[PDB]
Amino acid sequence: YKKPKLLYCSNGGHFLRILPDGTVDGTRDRSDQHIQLQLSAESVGEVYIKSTETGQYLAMDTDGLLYGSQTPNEECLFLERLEENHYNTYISKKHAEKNWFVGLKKNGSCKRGPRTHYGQKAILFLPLPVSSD
Amino acid sequence: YKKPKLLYCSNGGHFLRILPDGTVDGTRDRSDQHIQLQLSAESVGEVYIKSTETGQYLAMDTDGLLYGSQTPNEECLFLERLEENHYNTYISKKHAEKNWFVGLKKNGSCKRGPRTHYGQKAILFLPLPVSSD
Amino acid sequence: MAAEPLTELEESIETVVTTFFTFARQEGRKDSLSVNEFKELVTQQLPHLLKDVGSLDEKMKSLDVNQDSELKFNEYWRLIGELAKEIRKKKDLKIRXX
Amino acid sequence: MAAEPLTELEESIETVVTTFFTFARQEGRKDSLSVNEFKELVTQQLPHLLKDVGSLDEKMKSLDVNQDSELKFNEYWRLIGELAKEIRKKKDLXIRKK
Amino acid sequence: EKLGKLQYSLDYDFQNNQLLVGIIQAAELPALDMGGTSDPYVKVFLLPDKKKKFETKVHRKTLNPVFNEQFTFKVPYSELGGKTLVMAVYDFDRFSKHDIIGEFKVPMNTVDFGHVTEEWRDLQSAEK
Amino acid sequence: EKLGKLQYSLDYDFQNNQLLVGIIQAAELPALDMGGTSDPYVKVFLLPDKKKKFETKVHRKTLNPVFNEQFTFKVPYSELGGKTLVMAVYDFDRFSKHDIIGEFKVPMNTVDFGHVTEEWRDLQSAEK
Repeated sequence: YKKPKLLYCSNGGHFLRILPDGTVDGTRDRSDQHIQLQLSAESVGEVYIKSTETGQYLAMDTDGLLYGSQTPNEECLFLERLEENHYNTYISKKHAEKNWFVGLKKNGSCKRGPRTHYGQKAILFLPLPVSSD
Repeated sequence: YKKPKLLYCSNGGHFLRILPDGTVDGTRDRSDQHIQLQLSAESVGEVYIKSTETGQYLAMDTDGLLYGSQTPNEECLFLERLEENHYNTYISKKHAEKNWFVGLKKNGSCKRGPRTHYGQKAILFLPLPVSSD
Repeated sequence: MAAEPLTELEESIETVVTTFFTFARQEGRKDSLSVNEFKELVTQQLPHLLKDVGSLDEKMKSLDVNQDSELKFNEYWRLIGELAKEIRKKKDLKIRXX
Repeated sequence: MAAEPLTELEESIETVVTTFFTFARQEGRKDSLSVNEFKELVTQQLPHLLKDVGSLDEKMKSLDVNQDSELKFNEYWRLIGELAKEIRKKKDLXIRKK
Repeated sequence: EKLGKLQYSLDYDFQNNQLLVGIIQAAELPALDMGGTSDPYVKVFLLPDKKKKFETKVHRKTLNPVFNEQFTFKVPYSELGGKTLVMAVYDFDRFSKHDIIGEFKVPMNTVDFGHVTEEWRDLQSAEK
Repeated sequence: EKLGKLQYSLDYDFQNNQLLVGIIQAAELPALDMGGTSDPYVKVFLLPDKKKKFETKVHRKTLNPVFNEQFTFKVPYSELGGKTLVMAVYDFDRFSKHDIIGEFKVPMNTVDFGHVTEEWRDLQSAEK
């Protein structure tokens, strides 16, 4: 049942709540339909994050800062990777050259590009999407 | 009802089980009457530990090692002190000169005299005696 | 069960090593702090010890003996000495200290 | 004399000092390591990390270097350094320098 | 990111429809001015709502100042559910570009205003 | 006090009246011999009871050896209640005074022998 794909990181009740405005935060609520994105593998390993039926399309600001609203620029293309820690990893190929892979702040928001390397664990996102099992 | 005074330290089920032999350990049981001592203030601030109705009298081995069985030597005289942490403190005046105050190992036994300072928290004993309230 | 506690000395090297690592990986190579990278440590998590958030160049020159503009792990590590010294030392000459 | 409020990383440097403090207040003087305070420390707290409890005396001589034989409040500290690198640095120091 | 800690006691008013953000003080704040200190003042801000803006009293050279300012969360309790309050501590060195030493926020919807929300809030140096 | 960790699986026999102390191995054992390794062998001992004494096979220069020795706790299950078993790991450097790198123990009375007692026992350097 491919639908609202919930994604978040860092132990603790906090979900990625996207808003048409662009300022997406880690809202810890599931009452208002604003914490779901249409995560899917567009190309071989390339997964896109688009909150179609709830918010907007993502468009990272040079990886450094994560945002989305206007258009799903290539910045929004990430390589789907999995870690043996019950978490999902997405490498922003657009900036992979700098070893930068999408990282968000559970209690801040998605914008840690200068810190999207091996140091911050927030890069290990925990997905709760409605798969087709 | 001055009777069996139970005393132990370090978070975790463990009671001071005294045996006529002398080898007292932190047994975590209350079925066998061997974890009770007659703790009382003998002199102004001087409290003694004597497992009369259950074991034997204590006699620290130069503070360094805590033991008891043969005779309640002065080594067994401790100053009754209280800490604002819900724990009791007893200073072995016999060795107070070296800043040593009775300390036991919850998972080892009573014998940490060379380490009885502001480091080993085991010095903060938690008493469960039947007071006369 | 799992997540066994090590000695206090293993605990304390880890906590600083992870912090180090969360700054070392900022730019090229996740071992070396480059100039900005290095300055980011002091300017963020060090406002008292080394309150000199302007003469980081001096520290850098004092640290990076080879002046490659990379404080490798062991070069960077020097700072931790000056820290571990300062906390006792700080200005045991005028101030005072506290 | 001692510490009111500190910081997050200041705790973890304290916890190891508190070990130091409850081992050096043994014969004389808590402010200096003495050599049935030092050897007891290596044999108990550093028996696995420092695999040289029988050759402490060499380390002591290397540490002390004023050779007053008070392992001073930063002579001593070096030891924690040597363990700190040891985890990374199996044996590979050498050096020789006057 | 770390900004220290901030103690606060928030209560709600159902007569005028405002939440009383009664903070106690902030402890362990980053330095900005030259001397190992700063002039940190908490600037209460809000999400898109932006229906509130208060500036606290500048605290000259202090990383652990006390004051307990009264912030009026201008928004009906019934509306709070969709309003995430954000408390950012701004410096006032009075020389360089005043920087945001840190800030903190919490999803009001998850803040069940049963009586009074008192807690030791953690501060983070979120450069926002 | 630290000696590492020792994995074990202890079961009970009600036919011969003995507890099967089936340990798996020991990890992170301290050094004793010059270099960085010791010859640690576990010497199973008992409290006053002292009705049992077994010496394991010396493990030359090894801080993480495996063997799984079979220790027969000679004592009726009904008696176990008053018997605290103690497992001390002794070194065998073969030169200096073999030291007790560490040991561990547990109050059998609190060990409800329902089936099998398996756990990751913590090791402590008992300076005894």
